[PDB]
Amino acid sequence: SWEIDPKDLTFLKELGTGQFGVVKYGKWRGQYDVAIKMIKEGSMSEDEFIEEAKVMMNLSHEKLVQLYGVCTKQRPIFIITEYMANGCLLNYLREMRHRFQTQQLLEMCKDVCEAMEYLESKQFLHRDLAARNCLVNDQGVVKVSDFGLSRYVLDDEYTSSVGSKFPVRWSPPEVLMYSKFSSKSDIWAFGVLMWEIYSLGKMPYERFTNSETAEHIAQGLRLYRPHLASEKVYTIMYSCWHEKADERPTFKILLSNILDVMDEES
Ligand SMILES: Cc1c(-c2nc3nccc(-c4ccc5c(c4)CCC[C@@H]5NC(=O)c4nc(C(C)(C)C)no4)c3[nH]2)cnn1C(C)C
Repeated sequence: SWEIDPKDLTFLKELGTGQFGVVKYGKWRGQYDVAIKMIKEGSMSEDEFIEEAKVMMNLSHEKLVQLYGVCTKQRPIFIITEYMANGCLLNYLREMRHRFQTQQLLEMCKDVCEAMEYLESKQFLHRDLAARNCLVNDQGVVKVSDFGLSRYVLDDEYTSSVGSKFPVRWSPPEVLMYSKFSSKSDIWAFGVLMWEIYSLGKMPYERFTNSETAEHIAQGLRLYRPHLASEKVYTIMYSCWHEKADERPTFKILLSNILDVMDEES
């Protein structure tokens, strides 16, 4: 059920390179758009991923990038997913030509929140939620990508909290201090993602290094209100950054708050 025949794939364009190597755009059976991760040797705990891929196949939500299957008979292995024509959210936000309205920005937040509420309902952590790990389709809908895959990364620079590739700027204090991941670390990251959306893809804490950011958030420093964010929107993102993890909202509560603000500010 999980296996796709790689001979059914036609490779058309290169999309980029990430933690696991190259990702390509292609067609499945000459017809249907797909994205294809080509997993570089040494980059992934492959047997563990393949077992988990069976669980991931059952995760299905309109705002989650759909896993179609895997190709595991020969190396490199492929991961075949839904193709998102308008690319990575972070780049999309940074293209000033879009001149987003604040209603569109809130809708992007809601798209992600719906995906995350679904994952939370399945007790499934994303673990690296950020604009760089969201994608945009040809209709401008944002979807969440590569949920859970952090577990299978073999690179210590990514995994270690002091590693060069670790997502310090998306991490709550208890992750920076104790590497304590939970639903509530996804909540913190979601707040930073809201901030990224309303900041049109600026780097969080853009004037600090990772090391300085870690020290500052331990001391209680927070991101502050993006120019395009209303007070009501800012209240929602800020609620994600409570020092105490148990005082942070759930994704269901965030979704309810986002919907209320949409109704109030339209
Ligand atoms: C880029 C683009 C698209 C585009 N559509 C797409 N549809 C589906 C998937 C991708 C896709 C997803 C992810 C990645 C890329 C592409 C390329 C960069 C690396 C990135 N990340 C990982 O591969 C990766 N990261 C991880 C972590 C565990 C570290 C989170 N696991 O895998 C799509 N890209 C379309 N246009 N463009 C631009 C105008 C060229």
